[PDB]
Amino acid sequence: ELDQLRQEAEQLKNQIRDARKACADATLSQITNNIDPVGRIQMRTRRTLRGHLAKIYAMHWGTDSRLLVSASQDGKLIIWDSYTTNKVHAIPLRSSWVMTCAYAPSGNYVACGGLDNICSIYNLKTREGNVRVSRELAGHTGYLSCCRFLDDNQIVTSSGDTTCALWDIETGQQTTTFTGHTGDVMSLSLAPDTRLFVSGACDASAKLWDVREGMCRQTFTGHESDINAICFFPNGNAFATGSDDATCRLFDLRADQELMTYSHDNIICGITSVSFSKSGRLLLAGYDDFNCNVWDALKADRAGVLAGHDNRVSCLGVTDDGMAVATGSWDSFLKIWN
Amino acid sequence: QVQLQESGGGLVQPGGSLRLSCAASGFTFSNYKMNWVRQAPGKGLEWVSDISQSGASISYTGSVKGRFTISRDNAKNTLYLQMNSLKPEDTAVYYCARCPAPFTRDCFDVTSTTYAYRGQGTQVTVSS
Amino acid sequence: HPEAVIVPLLFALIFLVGTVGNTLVLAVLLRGGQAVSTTNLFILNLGVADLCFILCCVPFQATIYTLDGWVFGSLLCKAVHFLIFLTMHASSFTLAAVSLDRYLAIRYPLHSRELRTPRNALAAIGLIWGLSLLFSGPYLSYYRQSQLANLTVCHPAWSAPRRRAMDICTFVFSYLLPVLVLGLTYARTLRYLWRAVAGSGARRAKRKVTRMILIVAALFCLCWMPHHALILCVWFGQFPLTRATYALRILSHLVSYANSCVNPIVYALVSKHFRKGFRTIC
Amino acid sequence: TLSAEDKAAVERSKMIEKQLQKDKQVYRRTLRLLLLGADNSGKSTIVKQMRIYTSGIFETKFQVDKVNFHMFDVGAQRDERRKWIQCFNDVTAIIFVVDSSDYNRLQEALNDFKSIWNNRWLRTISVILFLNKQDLLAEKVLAGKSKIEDYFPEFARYTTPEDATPEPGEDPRVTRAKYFIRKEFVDISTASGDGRHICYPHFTCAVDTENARRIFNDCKDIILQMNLREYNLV
Amino acid sequence: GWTLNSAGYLLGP
Amino acid sequence: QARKLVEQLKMEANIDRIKVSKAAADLMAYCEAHAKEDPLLTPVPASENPFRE
Ligand SMILES: CC(C)CCC[C@@H](C)[C@H]1CC[C@H]2[C@@H]3CC=C4C[C@@H](O)CC[C@]4(C)[C@H]3CC[C@]12C
Ligand SMILES: CC(C)CCC[C@@H](C)[C@H]1CC[C@H]2[C@@H]3CC=C4C[C@@H](O)CC[C@]4(C)[C@H]3CC[C@]12C
Repeated sequence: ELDQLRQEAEQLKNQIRDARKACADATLSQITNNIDPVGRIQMRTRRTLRGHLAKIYAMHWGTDSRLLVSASQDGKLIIWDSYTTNKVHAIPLRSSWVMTCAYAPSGNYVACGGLDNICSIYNLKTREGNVRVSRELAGHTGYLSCCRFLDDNQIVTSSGDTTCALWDIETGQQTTTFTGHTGDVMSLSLAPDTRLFVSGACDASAKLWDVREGMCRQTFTGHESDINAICFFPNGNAFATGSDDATCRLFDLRADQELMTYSHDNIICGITSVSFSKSGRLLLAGYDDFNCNVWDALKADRAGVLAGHDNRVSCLGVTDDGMAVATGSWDSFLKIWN
Repeated sequence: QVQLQESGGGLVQPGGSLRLSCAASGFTFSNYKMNWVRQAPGKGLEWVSDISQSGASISYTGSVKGRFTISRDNAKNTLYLQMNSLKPEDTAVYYCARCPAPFTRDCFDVTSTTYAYRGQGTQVTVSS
Repeated sequence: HPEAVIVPLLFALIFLVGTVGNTLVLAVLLRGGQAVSTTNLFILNLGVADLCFILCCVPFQATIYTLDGWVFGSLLCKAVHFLIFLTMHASSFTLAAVSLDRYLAIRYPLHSRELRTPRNALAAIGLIWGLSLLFSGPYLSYYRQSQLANLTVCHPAWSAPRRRAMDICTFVFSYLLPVLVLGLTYARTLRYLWRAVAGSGARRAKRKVTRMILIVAALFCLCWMPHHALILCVWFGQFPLTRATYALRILSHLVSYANSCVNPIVYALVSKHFRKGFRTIC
Repeated sequence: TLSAEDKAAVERSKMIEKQLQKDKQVYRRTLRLLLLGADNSGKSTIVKQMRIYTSGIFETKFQVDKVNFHMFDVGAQRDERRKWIQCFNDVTAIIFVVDSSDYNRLQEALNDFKSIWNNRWLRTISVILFLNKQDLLAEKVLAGKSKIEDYFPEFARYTTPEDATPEPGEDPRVTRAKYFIRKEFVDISTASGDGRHICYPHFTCAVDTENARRIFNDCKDIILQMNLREYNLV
Repeated sequence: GWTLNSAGYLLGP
Repeated sequence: QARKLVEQLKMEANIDRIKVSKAAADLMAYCEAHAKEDPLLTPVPASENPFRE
């Protein structure tokens, strides 16, 4: 019975490809060719955060655009103050192999996880002033790659078992699951409406899911290698993905087709992180060539190059107000660009 | 999408020869290392041969040395595998696998049970 | 005309070589990243000492052997002459400490991981500088600015027994003890490495390490040997004042400056691992 | 010059820095190893012998000659080491266990070894090879019902090296078999590396304890190699 | 070619 | 089972897609409308920059 299922699936995907191609009347390069370029953009290292013992693997900005969180492979989460360069908090972890971290929008909780298959959530504001483990969500069979907060009692996690999950922090039980991927989910990205989220797997594919339904809303393909990081557009109708083929791909949610591509002959290294600015004109991407590149989202041109790291760039983040950009590499150092 | 279509299988007599063809689509064939893997009925996945991007540094497993030969044509993006002096223990499903990362010399998880960058495989039966 | 216009040429050549070597070493040690390390601090102290020794000994002695009089002030006759011996003693003690640290790191690769700290390296560097200052102290009054045959000179205007005793003391403390320490340490290290107790790569690495150790040992043993030999010949022999003696003195000064000129070469830019620092400074 | 909150935050940051400096002394004195190996290799026996001194990763801490070694072993991972293998790029050594008694997996083990030796992020990590289950291989090759040349044709042309120094009272056939199995991994390893890392093959039988010493010595040599790169001696 | 500035510097007064 | 896969394909085939030029124009308008309050594309003076020296 599989013989007819295969041909049915292939004719369905051919029909989908034809319906997607029928809507492609003009490329984005043909629409924004008359737009003046952004010129040359140069940024300098404003501050350098040191203190980590092992390589830095994760980093996320808060809602106040002042505090920052970083995760090191020695089993340490460090919350820094970006304005005063002082260390606000230091939390030791149970497992040293942490691969992701998250900061709650209210600033009360901090989530982390990794090769221990357990998502540890710590509380920052305690009655005694000391940071303690608030909860340990277990149940996954693979390593955790990314986690993001929806609210004070809901957390979206991505594991290496080709599935994503949404957990209730107040209860501790898995609220819902998202299945369908054929590879390890590598990154997550929440929409501004906190109702849709994209997740890319190690199969050159990504899927947009709805939080309130738990079913696959949309699927996107086009890459040639595994996708490592995905970032949503500020408007909520587009998203950029980066893979190991040294090429970024910006898709839109309404047209369901590859909209923009970013590549160069002198770039043959993998991509580790992607992020947008407030306006959405600049796209920052960290590569394995020890440097980061800021491309023009509307013209696919190299607008700027940020160098200064001695090892592979691991994480890159942009503040909510777009004032500074945090970069973290395997050199155990954090850099602030502006 | 990464598509790898295999063809050239079927049922043949022992001591014959076959020519398996692997057609790639959706990526630059001249930049990824290719390999041919084998899965026996009732057994696990067993790697057979592999070839790099340019066409050199070809390698085979100890059980197929001298009998199988793999080559690649980048002009048409095709992977050919000539199989001479077939034995009755070679009846199995052949898969055309691709290297996960380009411009590399190491390809991990090419023999995984649920690897994504592989085709459906072709059946090769060796009997009367 | 030989020995007339080639002496300042060779002086300028060795000065430029030493300066560019010291600068290329210090640029990689200070800039690039990860500058805090026991070995890195030792190599940095050695390079700084050699650079200061060159800058304080090559131009002044070149002007002395080129011009017929001292064209500097009264404070430039007693200060830089002290800096010279200070830097040479600092470099000798730094090489001794480097050899001792190599022995500690090779004999006990694991049991010496708690004693090899940047704090201990800074303490050893401070002790080296203090000992060098204590040994170079008398060089403030050793050389004095005087007058000879209607020309202002800067000469060691001390008594003969006191000058001889000071020369013997500085020869014992700056040449004998460091050479003995380096010899014993390298002998023990090479006996431990070639012990009876696979692959050709390990044998090639051992041969390269042995060759480097023998080269640096012979260099340190032969760079300062002719200077002290000439000093002892002056203080105990005839030492006639002829052209051959002047040529021998010039050659001794050249081979003594060659020590500080080639120390950054065989210590820092001899391995392919260090030169990779050129990929981060550009 | 500053408010009370500013100096309080400065004092808190200084205390956090002192705590980090105190933890660094304990962190830098522990050697971390990564244990790798497929099924039917004997990793459980090795870890249960070394412990005499849904979890994701199993951690085993043991002290040898006042030196602390923490070995991390893979747990509930779904046999996909393409992504999470990069997190172990700063380990001291990778102890790879290979079952030399099962021929049908030996070549597969090769496919697991070479990819690790040619990994882009594992070029500066040493690999200690443990060929486990030597008695099973010995009895199999003495039984005479399993021919190695059926899977490796070059074994038909392989001979015992002249510098062979086996244990007194050992069969020459089992010695030649063990040496061929070791030479396979040696040729796979020496194909690249450029002297950045060396492979240390060892013959273990999962019933001996001195292996726990061997690794130690090997680790020492690894540190020695690091020293050879610090003083620019090689 | 010894000079009064070199011989005097080397041998003293 | 391929039944779930073909069901997902049939469900994703019926999506109200629009023309790519309209989405491109909308994204261009969104990018050009918020260009004034972007501290990364339009640098602000150091008097109002919290990350100054
Ligand atoms: C200026 C004059 C006095 C320098 C004389 C050189 C002497 C002090 C140095 C040069 C090479 C050295 C030798 C090198 C080999 C070692 C082997 C060891 O088992 C005993 C000491 C011994 C034998 C050293 C003794 C001292 C030594 C002979
Ligand atoms: C500064 C110098 C003169 C000190 C001499 C140190 C001696 C003890 C060391 C330095 C180099 C060593 C030699 C290096 C080569 C090996 C080859 C081996 O097949 C036998 C021992 C042998 C021949 C070593 C013998 C001891 C050795 C000679």
